[PDB]
Amino acid sequence: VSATLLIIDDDEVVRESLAAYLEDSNFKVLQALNGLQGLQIFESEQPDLVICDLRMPQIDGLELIRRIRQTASETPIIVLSGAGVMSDAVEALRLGAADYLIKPLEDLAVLEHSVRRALDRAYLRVENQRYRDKLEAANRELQASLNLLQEDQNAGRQVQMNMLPVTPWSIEGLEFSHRIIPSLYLSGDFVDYFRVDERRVAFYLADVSGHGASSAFVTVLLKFMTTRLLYESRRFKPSEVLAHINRGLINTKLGKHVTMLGGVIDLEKNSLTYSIGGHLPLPVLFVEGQAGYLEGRVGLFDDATYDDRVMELPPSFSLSLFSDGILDVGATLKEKEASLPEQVAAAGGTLDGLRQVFGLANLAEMPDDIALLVLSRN
Amino acid sequence: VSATLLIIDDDEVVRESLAAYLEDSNFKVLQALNGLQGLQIFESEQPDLVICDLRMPQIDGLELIRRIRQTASETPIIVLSGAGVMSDAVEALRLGAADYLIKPLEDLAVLEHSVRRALDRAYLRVENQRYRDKLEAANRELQASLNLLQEDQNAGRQVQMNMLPVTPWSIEEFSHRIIPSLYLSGDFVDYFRVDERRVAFYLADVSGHGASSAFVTVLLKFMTTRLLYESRRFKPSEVLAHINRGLINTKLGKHVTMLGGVIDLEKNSLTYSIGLPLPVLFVEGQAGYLEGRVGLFDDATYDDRVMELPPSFSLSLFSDGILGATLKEKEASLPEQVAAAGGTLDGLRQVFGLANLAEMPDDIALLVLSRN
Repeated sequence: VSATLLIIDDDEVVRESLAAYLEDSNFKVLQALNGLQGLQIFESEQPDLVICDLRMPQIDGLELIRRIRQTASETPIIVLSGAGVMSDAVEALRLGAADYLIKPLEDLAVLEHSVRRALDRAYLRVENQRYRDKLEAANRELQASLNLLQEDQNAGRQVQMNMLPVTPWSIEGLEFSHRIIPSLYLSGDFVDYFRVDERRVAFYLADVSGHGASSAFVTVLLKFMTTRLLYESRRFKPSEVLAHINRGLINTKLGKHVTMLGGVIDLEKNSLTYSIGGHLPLPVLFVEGQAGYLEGRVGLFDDATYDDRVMELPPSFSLSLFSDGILDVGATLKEKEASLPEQVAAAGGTLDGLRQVFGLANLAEMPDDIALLVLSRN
Repeated sequence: VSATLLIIDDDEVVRESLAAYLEDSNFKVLQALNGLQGLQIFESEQPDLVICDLRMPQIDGLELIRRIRQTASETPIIVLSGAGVMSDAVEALRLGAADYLIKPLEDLAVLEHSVRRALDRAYLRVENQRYRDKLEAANRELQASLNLLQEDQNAGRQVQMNMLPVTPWSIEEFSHRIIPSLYLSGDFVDYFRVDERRVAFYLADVSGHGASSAFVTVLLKFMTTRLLYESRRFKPSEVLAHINRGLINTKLGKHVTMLGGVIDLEKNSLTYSIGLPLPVLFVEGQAGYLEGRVGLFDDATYDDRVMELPPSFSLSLFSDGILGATLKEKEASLPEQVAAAGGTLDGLRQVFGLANLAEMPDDIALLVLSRN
């Protein structure tokens, strides 16, 4: 069991000894009495190495190769030549030959050296083309199992696109604009705002614990219950809504929490009633080039414990909500970044202008998901 | 604007013409008056093809090559000479030269070809070395974006495992086992108790598998439980009409083939109400389906047939996970003949689940009861 050769020497005496030696070292020796049949033995089962003479009956040495190199079978060709001709040796290595030798050679080992020589500089090429093949192939059958997921993601992304309301939906003067930029297809962030028989308006912005597929499962339960309540109710506290999501996400519902910022604004008295349950960057209001958060303080705790703070609204108004999207362009400091957004948003063009500069500049996927729901009135 | 050569011939008269011609075909011809400096030219920058003689001051032709090879810089090496000794060329072609030419050749064209015979058979040697590099680098570079999206699915996986009940939850045994096709599944199974006097259960195969089929399985576990946190307590099918008005109200436009039904633990009765493969019950080595026949029709149209329960019992609801086969009708009356042959639930389930872990079209899920 070893690399197989193919000694094609006319001399039945010389080829007799050379065979017993190579074959003794585990090499597979294939003899050939005529320079012809040797070329037929090759074409049948491509040998690994072909050692031959040149002055032979029928086909000669110089030709025996000329075909072996045209059959697209670039296999190592050693020449244990027994002729002292110079022109027969130059042209043997013009066509590409491993190691030309001379005869009679006394050391039956000198060949071994040049034999395993060519076999090496060859064997590399082999597994080289085999790696190239088994690399490009191990990849095409890989991506074919990946575009299965790459297309399954887009089937869960567009399903959310038609879930959030359209922008900029303006009613009675209020421009409920928004702009979400998920990191991986569907985001754990969700924004929705619907009217209630015209007399009352509601809205919110949520951020599911982290991002990804698991975080998406919760973005749906939120859009389903908040709307389903409409058909159920024949109509109180914005906090009572949170208490509903609560028991829900608390009733063996995956076990994922979400940070919210709900509220219900009345269009007849210009009053806002917001109830908060997450420590996320509070709702910044923009009134006359100014900025400032609000005083207020999940659904994972079996205790509602949610509160709301009634507040009035000036003629000029621009409430801005934000998710766990920080430093998406200062940074490296909590308190400094817990009062930077208000100064950045106040300096920006209320909403779009500034937010647009951040969006196109760094489309890079900020860990977690970055979402924003900006209202306007002026 | 082509390849760059490196001629190294003694004769200044011979090297001059050879250069003015090679440099006339867009080739940078680097000359070297002595065989030594050439060896130095090849080290500073790497020329493409080196054409030299042999008899030269300092380092002759023979040695010159012997080193260029030792530096592992396997490049084209042509050897046109005036030394007809065979023991000269023999060695020059053990060291891996390209094409041995002879002097004083009169046609400067024979060289052109012998040159592009090496360059071309080398430009391909460098392309499949950059290809092997690009193929490899890009391969793994992709793998990094593959083993990253996969973890996202897992999140959606370990988030549902915490949704379905626990097995084999034995009360007064509601076993189960959902084997999703890939990551998230459109298959769901749940069975929650009710004030100890009455126990519920159900199974549901959502329209297809994957992402858009999973979102719905979550809207099922909410409306079946929200009924508990609302009801201060009739018909089991009613719950099916409940899932209806929800998934019929702009809910992804998907549907589900349910199999609900309440079971009282005090009167030994079961009131199912199908809305997919019927319930196969195994009692005393036999089988038999139940009479019955969604959430896409604005009309309710659900029935529920009351039934008494024997001392022994083992219902078995299966989702769209089929395969005998080769004939719908045959494979519709085979699951009962495979159920009876099976060990009721752990017999042919644990024997043909580890056999083919391969993903099956649509999600496949089951929910097997037991009492004996």
